[PDB]
This record gives sequence, C-alpha cells and structure tokens, in this order.
Amino acid sequence: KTVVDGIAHIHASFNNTIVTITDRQGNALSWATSGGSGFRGSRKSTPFAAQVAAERAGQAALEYGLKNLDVNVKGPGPGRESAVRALNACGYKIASITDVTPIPHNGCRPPKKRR
Amino acid sequence: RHYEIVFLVHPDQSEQVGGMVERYTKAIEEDGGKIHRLEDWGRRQLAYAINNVHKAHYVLMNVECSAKALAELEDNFRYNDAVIRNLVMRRDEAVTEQSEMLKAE
Amino acid sequence: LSVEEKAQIVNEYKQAEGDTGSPEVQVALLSANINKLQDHFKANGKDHHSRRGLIRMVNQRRKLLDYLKGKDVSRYTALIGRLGLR
Amino acid sequence: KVKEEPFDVALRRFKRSCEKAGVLAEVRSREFYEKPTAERKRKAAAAVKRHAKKVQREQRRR
Amino acid sequence: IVKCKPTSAGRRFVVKVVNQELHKGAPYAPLLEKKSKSGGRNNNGRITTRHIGGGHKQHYRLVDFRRNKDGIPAIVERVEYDPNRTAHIALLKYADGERRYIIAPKGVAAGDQLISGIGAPIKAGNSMPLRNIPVGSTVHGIELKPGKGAQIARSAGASAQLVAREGAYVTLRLRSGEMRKVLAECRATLGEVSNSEHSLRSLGKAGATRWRGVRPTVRGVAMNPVDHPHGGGEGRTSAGRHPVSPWGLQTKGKKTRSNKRTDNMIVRRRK
Amino acid sequence: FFRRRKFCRFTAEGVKEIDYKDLNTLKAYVSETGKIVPSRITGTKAKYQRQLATAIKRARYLALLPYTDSH
RNA sequence: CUAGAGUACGGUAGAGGGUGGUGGAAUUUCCUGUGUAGCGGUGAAAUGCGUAGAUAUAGGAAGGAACACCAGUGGCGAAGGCGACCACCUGGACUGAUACUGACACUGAGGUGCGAAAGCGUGGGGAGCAAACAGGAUUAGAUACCCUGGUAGUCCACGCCGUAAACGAUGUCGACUAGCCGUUGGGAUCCUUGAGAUCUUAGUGGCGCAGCUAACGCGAUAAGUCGACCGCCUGGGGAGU
Ligand SMILES: [Mg+2]
Ligand SMILES: [Mg+2]
Ligand SMILES: [Mg+2]
Ligand SMILES: [Mg+2]
Ligand SMILES: [Mg+2]
Ligand SMILES: [Mg+2]
Ligand SMILES: [Mg+2]
Ligand SMILES: [Mg+2]
Repeated sequence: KTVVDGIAHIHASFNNTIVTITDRQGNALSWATSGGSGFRGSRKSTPFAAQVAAERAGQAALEYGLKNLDVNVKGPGPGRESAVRALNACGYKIASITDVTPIPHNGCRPPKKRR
Repeated sequence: RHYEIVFLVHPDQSEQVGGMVERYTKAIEEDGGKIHRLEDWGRRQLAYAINNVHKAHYVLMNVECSAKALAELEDNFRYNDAVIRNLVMRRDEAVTEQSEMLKAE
Repeated sequence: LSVEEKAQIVNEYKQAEGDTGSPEVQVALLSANINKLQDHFKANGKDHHSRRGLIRMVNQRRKLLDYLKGKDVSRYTALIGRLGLR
Repeated sequence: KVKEEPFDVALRRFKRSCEKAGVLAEVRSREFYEKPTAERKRKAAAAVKRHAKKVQREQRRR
Repeated sequence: IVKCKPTSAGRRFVVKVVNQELHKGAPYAPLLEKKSKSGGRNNNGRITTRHIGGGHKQHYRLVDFRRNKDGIPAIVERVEYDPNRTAHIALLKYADGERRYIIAPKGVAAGDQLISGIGAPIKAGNSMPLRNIPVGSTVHGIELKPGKGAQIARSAGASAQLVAREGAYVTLRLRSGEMRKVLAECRATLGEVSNSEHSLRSLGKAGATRWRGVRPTVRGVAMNPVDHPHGGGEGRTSAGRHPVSPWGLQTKGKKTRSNKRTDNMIVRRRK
Repeated sequence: FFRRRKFCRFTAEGVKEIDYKDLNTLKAYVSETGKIVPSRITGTKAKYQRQLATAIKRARYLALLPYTDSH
C-alpha cells in the first residue's frame, strides 16, 4: 500500500503528547504517544518525550512512503513546537503548519478551579 | 415598513429564481407594498458550509409593505427548500438603487 | 403613541389656544397612552421594567387632576365626565 | 495557518503568528471556570494598571 | 382549571378542569351511535381485562380519522366533550354540508382549515401526507398504513416530532421517546391535541373513579396463596417472592415484546 | 499615526450609516484568522466600533465572512 | 410672572424589558471507515477507561446551555441586573429651536410593588458543571484540600420565598465653592487641510487648593458651606436570640 501527501496530527495535553499520521481521508497509518516511549511520570510531560514519540511515529510512516506532510498542531501543553522539529529530522517535506484548537465561543462551562 | 429582506437560495435552484422573485413580489403588490430595488448579486462562494454546500445565489431586495406581506414572506422562506438563509431588516428611511454591485463587478 | 394620535387629541381637547400645555391636554395624552398600553401588558405579563413607566404616568395624571381640582371645579368635572375617570 | 524556505524560519513564523493571533492564552483560560466576580476583578485590575501607566509615562515625558 | 374548597371530606382535593369554550349539550345526533359497556368480558364471558365495571351511559362519536376529503375547505362550528376520550372533538362543516367530528387541535373558536394534499402547510389542524412537510414539525394523529386512519398521538396533549426524511420512510420521535419509521404516504395532522390540561387533575375521592368505569384494584399481598403468587402469610408479609403478575409474569423490569415482525421499523428503543 | 487616520475613520466622510455589504471595507477590520480587530489598534471611535461590529456580525450570518480558520 | 415642574416637534446612543425564529466555534452521546497499545490523571501515584479494538483520526445524526474576538475606569436600568443576529410590541434618559400650562414642586410613618444567588410547589427538558454520595491517594487520623465517577440543582412555563460584603460599607431633592489630565454622546463658535482648537451641558475616571476628618482619606459624582423630609444608633457578651 502506497500513499503520499499525508497529514500529521499532534495532540499535546499537559501530561501527554499523541502523534498520529493520516491521509486526506483522515485514515490512521501510524500513531505514537509519549507514554509508549517509556516515561510514565514527570518525564512523560517533557517536550523531549514528544520528540521521541514524534520520531518513532515518523519511522513507521515510511512503510507507505509519505514524502510530504501537513502538520496540524493541537493543544496548549509542552511539546507543541518541539514535536514539529522531530518530524523533518526523519526526512519529511512539511508543506504547511496549521493551528487547530478547540476554542469555545461561550461553550460549556469548564471544571472548577483547583486549590 | 421599509424592510430590507435579504435571502439566498440553493445553488441548484439558481435557474428558477427569476420566476420566484416575481412570485414573491406579486403578493407584496397585492398587499400594497412598492418595491424600490431588486438586485441579484449572482453566484458566489460561501465562507463556510450550510447544509454541506459552498455556492449560493444571493438576492437583495428592499420592500415597503405592511405587516401582512411581512408575515407572508416570513412564512414562505421557512416552507421552502430552495431558500436556505434569510435576514429581514428594518430601516427608518428610503431606498437608493445600485448600492455596491458596480464596485463588486 | 403615534404623532397623528397625539395631534388628534391636541386638536380635540384644545382649550381655544392652539397649544399643548394645559392639563386638559396633558391628562388626555396620558389617559390615551394608558388605555393603549392595557393590551400590551395582557400579552407581556413579566415586562416589569416597562410596568414602571405606566405607574409614573398614572401618578403624573393623578397629580395633574389634583392640581386642576385645586383651581377650578367646573373644568375638573367637564374633563372627568368626558374622559370617564373616577 | 503557515505555509512554506528553511524550516527554522517557518517554525519562528508559526510561533509568532500563533502568539499574535491568540488561541494559546485563551486555552489556558478555559481550564477552570472563573466566577463573574473574579472576571470583574480582572477588569478592575487591568483598568487600574492601564490608566496608571498613562499617568506614569507623563512623568517620563516631563 | 379550578380548585374546590374543603366543604366536605371528598371536596378537599378535587381539582377540576373546567372549560367555557365547550358547547352546552345537544351533540350532532346523526354522528352518534349507542355503545354497550363490555365490563372487561369477552365473548366467552370470562373477565379478560380486570378492574373494569360500572360507569355512565355514553354515546360513541363517529370521529373522522381518515380525513379523505381533500381540497374542500372546512369551517369549525364548535368544540364538544367526548366521553370516551381525554381530548376534545371539533365539529366541522365543509363547503357543502357533510359535518364531521375530528380530534380538536389547539386551534379553537371557529377556525377554518383545509384537510388536503400540498395545500395550506402553515396552520395547525391541516391534514396532509408526511412527505410534504418540513422536518422538525410537531404532528399528531399519525396513521401507520394508507387508508387505515390515524393511529398514533391521539390522546390529550400528545404529539410527535419529525426528525429525518429518506427514501419512502420518514423517521419521527414518538411521545414515548421511541424512534420509529413510518411510510411517507401516511397522512398526519399538524399541531397538538387540545386538552393539554388533562395531566393537571385530581379525582379527589374514591367515588370519582367509579363513574369513570374503573373498578377497585386489590393488591396481591392481601390475598391467599391460592389466589395470587404473592399469596398470604402472617401479618403484612413483605412479598417474599420477586414481584410478579397474577399469572406468573415478572412485573418490575422484564421485557415483554415478542412481535419480531415490526422490529425493523423501530430505529431506537425507548429508554 | 496609522491608528489616527483610521478614525477619519468613518468620521471624515459622510458614511455614518455604514452597511454590512461593503466587504472591501469590512475586510480591513478583520484579522487574518477571522476575528474582528480591537479599537485601540485601528483607533476608530467607539460609536463606529459598535456600528461596525453589528455589520461584521450580519455579514457573518449571511456567510459573507468566515468565523474561524476551521472552516 | 417664568426662573422650579410638566406638555407639543425633530434626532440621536443604548447587554433597558417581554413574545418567537435563525445562526457558528466547542463539549458530550450514538453509528460507520482506517488504525494499534496504551489512554486519562497527579508533587508523584492509584481508582477509572483499554486489544470485547480504547485514545487519536475522518464522515453522519440527535440534544442542551452559553454567546470567543468586538470588550473599554464602555453603555443602559430606580435597584437587582442586562453581552450572538433578526421581527414584534414597549418604558425611560439624552441634544436643538419654537409654542404653551403657570408652582402643577421635594420628602414620606402606615401601605403597594420590583425582589442577585440559593430554596420550595406542579408540568417539561437532561450537553457540560456539580451540593449529597461512592472509590483512590495524602494523612497519626482526613468527615477536607488533590484525582475518577456522580444525583438534586443549574435550563424552560406559572406560583411562592423575602433574605446577601443587596457596597460608593455613604437615603432622596435644590443651590454656591481653585484647577489640571482622560473617556462615553449631543450640540455651538472657529482660519480651514486637520492626527483640528476653545466653551457649554448629561454621565463616567485619575490627581489636586481652600475647607472637613481622630487618621485613613473625600475634595462640582464632597465626607466643604447651607436648606426640606424620612429612617436609624446609645458599652461588650446574652442576642437580631
Ligand atoms: Mg341516532
Ligand atoms: Mg387495573
Ligand atoms: Mg391504585
Ligand atoms: Mg388474608
Ligand atoms: Mg388465614
Ligand atoms: Mg401459587
Ligand atoms: Mg439586612
Ligand atoms: Mg447597610
């Protein structure tokens, strides 16, 4: 199976970073997370774990080619930009970087404040 | 009085809008409301998807009619599949023609 | 209240003046507005903010009627019997 | 949204564009519901700090 | 709706639903026929549906449900009380005679409507096929087969919502909350059934139910083991068995649908 | 003085009764993402800021301008 | 008699009210395709959710509420309070010229209304949040702070409730008393290009002299100088019992 010009989705929470490689149809091809790299704690939230997960996801994506990528960054947490620098290191031409973020206009009220 | 009803129809129904304009304005004339402009902006692309479409056909119209024709047009657009959006307005003044389509081309 | 409705009341209860100052005109306009607003609050029962304005007009009307009684009684009676009050 | 041309220039243009457009502090202001009292506290404090700055700069502009 | 003063012990909690729009007697005689009170007894004479007995003499009203007359405008004469329903019925008059009874919508006091096809899609009470109506509308009196007559949403205050249209079926959500597909060529009536105030009522006394036709119901724990599965005991027994019908069917939470023919027409179960 | 000339703007010309149709003028007061710009950046008067916001919202309802980059 | 107060005529600015319709971001639930080992969470962990195919990703359906940016010491309202757009009714305030009523005014014990939030009665609605409650962790102990779930309630229709740090901790109305720097909206003079200049009202902010204060600190939106009326206080507990 050969597919080119995929889309890279990056979901970066305050405690984890999830990287998924898809196509224009939004079909999963390769996914990797910071927890699977073996951090599981304060080390899991660091942006270095997002680089390890990103470059691991960028190795199984070569099974189908994907010489061109479109990066969609998502989330406020760390590794928002560090994971992107770990993508082209694997040898991918990144065409565009796009900010996708759920911003409620008013939306549902968020949880209570911590103390 | 002095409404500025703006509505846009389905792109597939843009061919039939010529008869629909007269069909709606005849009721306004029967009610006793004169029409000061009738502009068809043409086919343009929407900024977002409305029921999974991207083209439309905007129809600008300004009317001076009583409450009966207002209710007639308020109900006609609701019970139509061609008309996908509408916006009835009110201005306390008269109407002048050829507002901006000359500049829009 | 429309401009023409105010003008009709002014022309009706004109005190041979051509002017809109007299209590016979002010109370007449307030009564005409009060009667018009009766159907509004039967539809909108919870419109309390607009309810405050009607009481202001009613109080002003009762003050003007008291002032008119304080000066003349024939004029007071000719207006009460003509507008159907008390 | 940022297109592409070295990659570091695109990274910096993405970081600066995201900060200028927003949608990064707003997310941080969506993790806990501030009551309208706390929201009016922001409006009072920011107004005090902004109006005070306009007078403090006049001292430098003497 | 009114409230009764505690003049006697039976009037303390009587909540009546009074109306001044109803006509004072004299129903249209040609559309009335006698009806006998079954008493819950079939042709064999055995009591099938218990807790039925007594009541008051009633005349059945030939309530029109098909609304087959298409195109002819109709004018309401009056709204009358129906003994054998919870809703009110309206007497119609078409352009040439032919007075009929229909389930009265919330429209009252001599309204005019045209039960027809694609005509008059606005006013409530207009009967028309389900294909040519907008989605999201509220309808009542929905027939399940062409020409059968209105079947669903006929009680007082009942209605159903249109939610989708595809192919020959038009899905709608019933008042029970059960999604269901119905054929597109089936007619239905826009609006809501009239007597929405029926839920706000208290019969007040024991005798108030006896002229409704309902006979008193006796619990299973107050019986002997021969009579009911719950049976007797010493003192007020706690019904040691699981809750059960007199004939041995689980009562508290057991499905009892075994149709297996119309299940394809049900999209989502009520839950 | 870019903010200063913008109050003129709307104020110097007889365009007090602005409309929701002039997309060429409305697009100048909308950021790249789609959100409407503030008044301290453009320097427009508060009356015309409020008048311009309603026109932006009407054009948004008529799908003449976008809301966000998502669509 | 017109200086207080009020009526008639233009024109503005407004999240001022109530009855309906319509929007798009986002959350959750359900169905379908790809895909495979974790996801979620925390000082750090655990409970919990996962190969019965989760998280993530793409397409579709239903439903509820809130209404990013605009947005400000910004605006309106007697107060409470009021932020999407549109139609319907609807109150009041603002600025201009002219005409009139000619003290018709202020306050207000009893009484009559409008009452944030919570709460209660009947009927609907059930997205998120979250009293109570369950579990995990911390803890000598933890009913709590922390985390995973979660009911009433929060929403709509009618009625009741009369309480809040219901705050400007300052009752209402009228008049005089140096100034400077903003801003909301309405008109005047002004060379005329103004990124214009000055004065004057109706609000809303920051300094500040005379005066006041126990001091803090107010200072034309006085807590300065004076007038009309009402309410209220008389050591702290006991006790707004
Ligand atoms: Mg007979
Ligand atoms: Mg029974
Ligand atoms: Mg019983
Ligand atoms: Mg016994
Ligand atoms: Mg015995
Ligand atoms: Mg037995
Ligand atoms: Mg108190
Ligand atoms: Mg106090």
